[PDB]
Amino acid sequence: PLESQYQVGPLLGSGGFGSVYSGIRVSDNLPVAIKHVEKDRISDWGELTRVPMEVVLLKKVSSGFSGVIRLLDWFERPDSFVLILERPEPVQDLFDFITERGALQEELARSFFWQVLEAVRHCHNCGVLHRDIKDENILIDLNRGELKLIDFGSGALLKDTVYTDFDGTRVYSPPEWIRYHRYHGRSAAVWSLGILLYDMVCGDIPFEHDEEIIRGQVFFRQRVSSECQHLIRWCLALRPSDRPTFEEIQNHPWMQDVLLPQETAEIHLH
Ligand SMILES: NCCN1CCC(CCN2c3ccncc3Oc3ccc(Cl)cc32)CC1
Repeated sequence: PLESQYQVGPLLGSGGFGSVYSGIRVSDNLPVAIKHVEKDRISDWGELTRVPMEVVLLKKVSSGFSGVIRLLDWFERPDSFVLILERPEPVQDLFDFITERGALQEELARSFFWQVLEAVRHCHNCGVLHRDIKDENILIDLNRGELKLIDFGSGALLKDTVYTDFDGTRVYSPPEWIRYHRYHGRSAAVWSLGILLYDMVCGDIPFEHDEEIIRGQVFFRQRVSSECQHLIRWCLALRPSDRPTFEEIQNHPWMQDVLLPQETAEIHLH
């Protein structure tokens, strides 16, 4: 049924997550993305039937609308799982967008960062921790100015006790992971959000090496408002408990007067 119901297009990319192709649902020409994950490469299984955790997590968050790319269907094969995902068109991931345009104007960063926060809050509400929030896991719908989270393959069920496993991106990983191999979900997520916001407004990540992460001293190579600097330094507090909650991030002075997605695309994307 997979082969008949979907028309496969170019390979979009491949990496730790498997291989993802552009596709079309033949029933209604809906643009889709088709993701293949080798069973041998899945270290983390769940249940609804053994499936990749990613399918569990996506089902938990794909109800209703949000800034999360929705799981439309999945299929099992002898050696792989195949996931059918939404595909916005036209689209560009945030990594490529920042690579092309450099550091983002603050008005644009504010709009993007706000939408990431809303998406992450929605995940956490649904009982899901992404654990790999970063520029290349964020898609921009270029027409609507809407951001969408992708790749839940390092994610987990949200819990209030310590995590001692981590499979995300090291340079977005918090100091408590680097030093102790332990973190709690929400505060680790806030650290990664601080890395992301710095990335947006400076056009690069703040820390390359473990020693810099642990030192946690933030230097700005680009002109950034005092206010944006303050939010970033707050998210990147060395002690997890000195970090802001999502509520405190969204009530921060830098986060006031966000543009709506559509006006963001008119001003900055069209
Ligand atoms: N610097 C970018 C170079 N490439 C990096 C890989 C990228 C594929 C992204 N992708 C995805 C990647 C991993 N898990 C789920 C995914 O679900 C998607 C749904 C819909 C679209 Cl359009 C894309 C995805 C393609 C670009």
